[PDB]
Amino acid sequence: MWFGEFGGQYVPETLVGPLKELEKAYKRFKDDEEFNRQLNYYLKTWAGRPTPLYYAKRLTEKIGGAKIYLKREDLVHGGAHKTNNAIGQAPLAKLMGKTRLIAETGAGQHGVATAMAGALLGMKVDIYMGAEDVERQKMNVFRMKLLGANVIPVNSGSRTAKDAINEALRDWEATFEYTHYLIGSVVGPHPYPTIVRDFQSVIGREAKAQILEAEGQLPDVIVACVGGGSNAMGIFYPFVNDKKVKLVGVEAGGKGLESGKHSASLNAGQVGVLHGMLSYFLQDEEGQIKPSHSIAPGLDYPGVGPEHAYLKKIQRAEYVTVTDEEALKAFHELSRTEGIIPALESAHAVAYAMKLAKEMSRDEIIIVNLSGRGDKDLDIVLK
Amino acid sequence: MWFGEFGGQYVPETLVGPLKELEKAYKRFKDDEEFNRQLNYYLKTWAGRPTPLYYAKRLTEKIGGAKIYLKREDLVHGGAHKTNNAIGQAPLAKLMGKTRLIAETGAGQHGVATAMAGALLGMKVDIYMERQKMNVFRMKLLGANVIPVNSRTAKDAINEALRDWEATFEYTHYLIGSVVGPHPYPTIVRDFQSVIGREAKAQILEAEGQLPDVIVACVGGGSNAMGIFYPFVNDKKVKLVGVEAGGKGLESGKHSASLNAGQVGVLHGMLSYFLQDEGQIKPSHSIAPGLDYPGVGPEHAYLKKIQRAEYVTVTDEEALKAFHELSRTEGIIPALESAHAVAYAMKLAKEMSRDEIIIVNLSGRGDKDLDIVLKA
Ligand SMILES: CC/C=C(/N=C/c1c(COP(=O)(O)O)cnc(C)c1O)C(=O)O
Ligand code: NA
Ligand code: NA
Ligand code: NA
Repeated sequence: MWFGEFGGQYVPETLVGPLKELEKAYKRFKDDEEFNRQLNYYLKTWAGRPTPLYYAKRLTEKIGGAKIYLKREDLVHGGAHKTNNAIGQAPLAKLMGKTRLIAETGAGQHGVATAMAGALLGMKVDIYMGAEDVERQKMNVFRMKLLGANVIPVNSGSRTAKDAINEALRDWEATFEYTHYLIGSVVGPHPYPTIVRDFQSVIGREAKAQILEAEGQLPDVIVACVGGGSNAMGIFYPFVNDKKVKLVGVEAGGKGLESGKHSASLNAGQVGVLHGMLSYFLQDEEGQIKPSHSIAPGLDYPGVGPEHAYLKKIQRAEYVTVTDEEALKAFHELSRTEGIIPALESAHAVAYAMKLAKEMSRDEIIIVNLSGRGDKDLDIVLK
Repeated sequence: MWFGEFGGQYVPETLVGPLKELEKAYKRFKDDEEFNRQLNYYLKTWAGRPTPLYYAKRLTEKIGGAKIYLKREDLVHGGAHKTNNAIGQAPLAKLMGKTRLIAETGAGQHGVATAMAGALLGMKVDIYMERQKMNVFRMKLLGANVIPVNSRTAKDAINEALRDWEATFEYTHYLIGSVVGPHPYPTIVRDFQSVIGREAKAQILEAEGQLPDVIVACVGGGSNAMGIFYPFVNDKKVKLVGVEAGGKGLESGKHSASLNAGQVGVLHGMLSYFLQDEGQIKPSHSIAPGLDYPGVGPEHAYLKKIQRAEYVTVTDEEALKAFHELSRTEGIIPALESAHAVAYAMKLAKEMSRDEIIIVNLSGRGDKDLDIVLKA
């Protein structure tokens, strides 16, 4: 439940039972051979795992420092790492006797991923999405619609991802008997931060095996963008006990940290409680939650997962920020240099890795988690 | 050179030298250990091969007949099989001493695939080709120059690229995107797509312990279909079925079913089937932009004539139903081209027994087609 001070289960009493039953079922199935055979079978044949580890040779030699490798989550079915978690939880929900999935989404990749999983398993899917995000993400909304899910626009509060979560939590309170709330990042009340991390850890486990094959040694740094923190935990987690492996999380610096228009919860936020968890949140002078921003819509969440708050506290992971302008510059750089169009979220990690590689030596190694493909962001990059 | 009477090399004398040098370079490098090492390394780490073979269980059980398996080329980097060919040809060109790739594009997936390969290999890329306007900006982002043409039609891309290549062949490779054009292009593209069928054979043997009863693939120019077909051609019991674009109906005249309703003739350096009016080349149509080409590859013309493969058609409407069906039933949004294959596999599956096995080549993902499906 806790990662030092952070985490917990800050929910109305009515959700304590449901959360206890999710925890029981997860403990019962996480190590069950059939559940794992089925999960791995879906990951292989449907999602297309393992994803490759790619050496960005031209980008490395152009910068002239450390080797930059890219963990290719952009090649997962759906175009993002979110699928790994969606197909982990959705069959668990089925085993618990649930017939409906609900979820929040901001960039729409988790919403799409939840819809894909629901379609495959034949479950009802309702996706809560902030009205401002629905207009912003018309295409992923259509993907969700074509996959048989209903997208419910949220007109509460600030009409974005935090508001979608509040509506989903409200729905789940009234529908938990037959509905699973498929949370899409390492956030929410226990056990969700742990469950989502566990279903994303496959990324790090593959990357470890793959870098050992390519180089014979663990990397010097792993770099991942951080919204709520699931792609980063996924690649970080299997290296946590490899002490010499540096872990860097990249948050959205937006228009700048001094601009007040960013999404860097760990960097500039303060401790608070929201959506069932005690963690870092961007909050105003008075004490309520602050409006976040990023050019990358998947980084627009004003909080971060408790496990990252923890890793930051014990100084196991370093957390940095990169701006809209730097992320956009990385999006173009990778596209022309390596022929890979990254998600704007992932471009933040690419951007920081480019800075760090220059400062590092030629025989050192960085793995960048390329969390998704950029197809969804073409209209945004045009601007 | 030929596949039966079909194929060949009917071009101006000025292209005979360039094509001859391409043949020789391809012969030199096709089975070169190092060339294949590079190619396989890029196909693995960059393109994400192998792609999985997926058992569409919900779809299979709903229809109530043969097992439907999908070869997931939708998961290849770029979202389509066209990548397999682009990444095969581009290093060949570089080895030959070229610094520049040119290409045609219909649905933009080849245009993008070429741009992607060119970016990867640090080669200049100029492409000839609104309906797939997301792919047009993808190309720009990838560092390619798009040359819009002024017929102003997609077949005029294949026309314009040849004109350019006549002048620039000393340092320019014309990267053809399907199993079409003068020898050796239909062979080269087929060879580079055959990795699809080599994977599928090993995967279906792993999964079912036997070869499939039918392989179904959509057919535009015919490359994804040749890719999956070719390794099974010598397996007699495996039926091979190509699905052409039926458009608004065969009786409407607005289709791209070259093999089904076209006439034999010469175009773009090859003898094959084309849609013709007076014997003159005729415009095609399909809701699936990748199938919207009046001609077809000579190896399919050959396969049809010897009856090794059967060629059928699926209408725009049928393709649209299959698009929605696969999305809703299996959580896979297929390319509209690929949706023709799914639509035919669904009819065929119904007739067949529960023990029988169909592999559908899912040639692409449908992210490119969302606007088109929206308007419909
Ligand atoms: C809070 C909503 C976040 C979403 N996506 C976040 C995201 C992120 C950031 O999410 P995390 O990995 O959990 O830090 C990174 N990469 C891609 C491709 C993403 O889509 C979504 O709704 O789709
Ligand atoms: Na793969
Ligand atoms: Na955040
Ligand atoms: Na045709």
